[PDB]
Amino acid sequence: ELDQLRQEAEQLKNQIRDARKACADATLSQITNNIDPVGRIQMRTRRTLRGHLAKIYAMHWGTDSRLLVSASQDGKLIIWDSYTTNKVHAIPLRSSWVMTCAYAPSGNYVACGGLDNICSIYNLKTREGNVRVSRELAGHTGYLSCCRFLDDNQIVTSSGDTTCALWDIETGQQTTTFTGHTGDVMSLSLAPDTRLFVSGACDASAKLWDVREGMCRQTFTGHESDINAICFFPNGNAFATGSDDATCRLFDLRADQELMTYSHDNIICGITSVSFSKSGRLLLAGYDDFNCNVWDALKADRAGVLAGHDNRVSCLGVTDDGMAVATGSWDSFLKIWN
Amino acid sequence: EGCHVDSRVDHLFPPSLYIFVIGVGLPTNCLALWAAYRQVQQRNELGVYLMNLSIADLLYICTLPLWVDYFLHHDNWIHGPGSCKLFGFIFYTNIYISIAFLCCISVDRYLAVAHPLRFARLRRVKTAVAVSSVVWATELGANSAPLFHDELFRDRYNHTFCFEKFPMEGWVAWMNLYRVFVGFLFPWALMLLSYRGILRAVRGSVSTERQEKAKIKRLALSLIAIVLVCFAPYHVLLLSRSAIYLGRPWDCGFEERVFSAYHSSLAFTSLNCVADPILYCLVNEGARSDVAKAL
Amino acid sequence: TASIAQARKLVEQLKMEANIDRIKVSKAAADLMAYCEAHAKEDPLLTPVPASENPF
Amino acid sequence: QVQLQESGGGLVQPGGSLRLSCAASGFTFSNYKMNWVRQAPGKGLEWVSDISQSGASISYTGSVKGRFTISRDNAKNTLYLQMNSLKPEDTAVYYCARCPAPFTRDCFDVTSTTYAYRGQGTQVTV
Amino acid sequence: DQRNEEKAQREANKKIEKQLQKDKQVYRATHRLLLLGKNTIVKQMRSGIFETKFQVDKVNFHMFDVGAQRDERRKWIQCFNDVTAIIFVVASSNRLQAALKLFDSIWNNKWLRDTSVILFLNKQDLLAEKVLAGKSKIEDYFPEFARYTTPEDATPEPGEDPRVTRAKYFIRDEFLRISTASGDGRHYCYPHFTCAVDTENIRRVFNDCRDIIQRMHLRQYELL
Repeated sequence: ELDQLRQEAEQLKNQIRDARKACADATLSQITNNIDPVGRIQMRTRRTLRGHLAKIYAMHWGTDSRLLVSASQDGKLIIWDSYTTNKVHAIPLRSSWVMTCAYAPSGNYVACGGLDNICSIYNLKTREGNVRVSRELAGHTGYLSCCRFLDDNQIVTSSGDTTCALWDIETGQQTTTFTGHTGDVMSLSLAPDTRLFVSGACDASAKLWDVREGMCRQTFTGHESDINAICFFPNGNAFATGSDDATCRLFDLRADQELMTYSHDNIICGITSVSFSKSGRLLLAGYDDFNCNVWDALKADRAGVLAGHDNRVSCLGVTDDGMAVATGSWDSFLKIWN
Repeated sequence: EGCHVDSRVDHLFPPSLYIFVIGVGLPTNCLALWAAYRQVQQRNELGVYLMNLSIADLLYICTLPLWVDYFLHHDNWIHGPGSCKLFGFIFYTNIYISIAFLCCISVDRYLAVAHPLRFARLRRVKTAVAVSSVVWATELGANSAPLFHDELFRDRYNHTFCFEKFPMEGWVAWMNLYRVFVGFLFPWALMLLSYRGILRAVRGSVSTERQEKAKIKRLALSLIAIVLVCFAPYHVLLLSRSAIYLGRPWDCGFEERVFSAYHSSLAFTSLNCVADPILYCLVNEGARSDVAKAL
Repeated sequence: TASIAQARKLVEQLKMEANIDRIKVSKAAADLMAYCEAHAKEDPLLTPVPASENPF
Repeated sequence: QVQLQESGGGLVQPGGSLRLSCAASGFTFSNYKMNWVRQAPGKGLEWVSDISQSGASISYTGSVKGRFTISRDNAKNTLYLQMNSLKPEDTAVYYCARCPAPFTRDCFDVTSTTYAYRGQGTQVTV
Repeated sequence: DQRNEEKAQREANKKIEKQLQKDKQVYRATHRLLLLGKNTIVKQMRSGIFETKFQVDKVNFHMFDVGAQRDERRKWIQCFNDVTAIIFVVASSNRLQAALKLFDSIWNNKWLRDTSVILFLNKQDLLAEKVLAGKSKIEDYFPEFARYTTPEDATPEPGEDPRVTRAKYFIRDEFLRISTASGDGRHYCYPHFTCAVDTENIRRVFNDCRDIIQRMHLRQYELL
């Protein structure tokens, strides 16, 4: 019985592998023959935001491309006015271990998650004042690796218990639980249409989920180590994954296969955070060698090096308008690059 | 009138060795300043003290050359009376600022190593800046005695003394006693005590290898020894001369023979200005590493 | 237990991922290339923003 | 995907000998500290052996000390195990486990019940 | 005008800077510790994470117990890299080999190669009764224990036979073999034996943290 089911599973795996191989006419390298090179990018630190006492584990941008939420292990959620290097809000956190922070698309809310297994949403705009907890979303068995707002009264969370969840904030109860990963989910990137979200786990696999139906449509398996960061390509049905194998890869949601492998002989350090530019031409990846990296997505070749951090580059985000890169790192400093 | 104070080695040894010190200290003192500034930008309290010591040595180096000319021309000046009260004021008092700043470094090191979980407030950049400013002002004020009196002095042997009167004066004798006792020995005593406590603490450590304790012992011994080797000759001679002038102001022919020893000991006192940078930044692995990163 | 709850669940999910239609990688690269080319101008990271209209 | 397909085993009387190899088709096989872990009937996963990237660094536990050999043939992409002087101690599903991350010498988790790269063990009844 | 908004931003930033200065003092006052391997240590010290506070000699210590997570540790243990120490409790009675590899992984982890590990040997009386029994998990799963002699430097710890001592220090040197190899003053693995009847564990962690901070001072004060 069990052996028969395992044989059926092997047959199905071979079937999907054969289908993918048939659909594998070429790779993303097929366009790396005629596209003009992007040229050497040279972005300097346009500001260093020095308010954090510990490693900046995660950070996020607001839709205004001006405000900046940054999280660190001292127990702070600082909102930075990147234009004038001013700390608009300093939100103390109940639990100092925070691995993610999110900014609501319409402002007014900030969500932080970490080892506490809880996602807490803070009311930035307040009739009274004193930005405080609005809803303390609990229910995840393990820690929280990434929280992504989609609007008020809805949040999508990825946890280390191999499950992703969509929460209704006002009621405080889960709406849909996503299951199918066998490892700790690390990163979550919602689609621009905000109807799908991909997640990378510690089982060398990434899965596309439908936020409404609640099941996994496609499972992507191309890596040989834990996926540490994931990020949707702006739009075009693609996403990029950075792993601990010192390799970045680009997956297409429609072809259901990997397309590129951003790796080099020199690099042996994993990618902690991954992000994309507005055009999607540049893929920016933060490594463990205390140095961020710039990748031409269409032409796998490297085209930039954002050195300037003395420790692990933990988080890395690109503005919605595409005007800046705010790279947090364990050096307790956050730098904005043009 | 005065004593026939003349000598031969005051033509060669002090000037040449001052040339050596200014040649090989200014780059090293600048490197020490760079290392201290890099420590400060890393929120290291020792950076303030090291940078203050570096700038003190920098003023000493920059004011040495006129004194090179002074000793070179058989103890005769070429500039004016104001240049005396400025450059000689920086020529003196600057070694004493250096010793006070070395004592501050030693006390900070003792407060850190001996007491790693206490006195966190005094080990702050704000406190370091406050102490640096306080010591600068206090040393300058307490050494401000010469500017009140007259300095440029002409003897009966074609010698235009710029700061130091070899016929000697009462006030200069008393201030010499002060700068021997409160300006050199006492800060050096505190330096030795602080580094002895550091040695005791490193001996107490269980995560330190035997070789690490040996390196600590060698470094502390060098730091204590170089200061005395540079300073104690000159200060012993000053104590002797001041004691003589407190006893016998009339008899001053002994100044002619002790002239060589006195000025050569001043030349050797200048050695600490180059000893301090290479023995506080270059010798240490971390400071050398950050200097190389700067280079 | 472990047969229908785990292995048959895995084969059901595999059937789900197998029933969906796939496109060739040719379009899967052409769409990304076209999007990068179309939005190339509107990318300060890519094309240096003029200093006058540079908030940073 | 990362595949660790065990082989060999069957049945053997006490004092016998077997061998078992693990084909790898997902990772480099040269920069991972691969190792053997077993679950005896009635017990959890317990460590047996471990070989490093070069193959020079080699470790065992007490029960398998001297009676087990690890080969790590890079060309064949198969981690072997020469089982000698067998006792009823094994009677387990021997499966191979890979290091979580390459170019590291700290296999942090191998004994977890749901670790991603452990394979499907083959029973060795003795 | 915009000047009013600029003044408002300056005032807000001034308040935040004052608050962050106070928080800077607090953060540099408290020391963070990670406990790996037990609730008994938490009991004698006085939800995905358990935050517990204690003070000895007016120094602030924070210990963190990961007590509601999975068995996978390769990702959430990286967050505990700025901690002063990683307290490691072992049964020290194959539990022990699994403990040895967990310790080895922590020691050889890239991000834990600056963090010393206060090993504690959580239980010792079970080891005493195991070697009294003889056939338990002392000699069968570690043959070298029979072919090993008690080192001379080992304190007798009166009240036990030489067999208890040799087994105890055998597990201690089994844990110290990984510690000595590929390890220098960056992290030292202070080895200790745990007494559940006494509160010396807090004092010992205090002394170890004192030594750790003294080493970091020697390194940052360039005394090396």
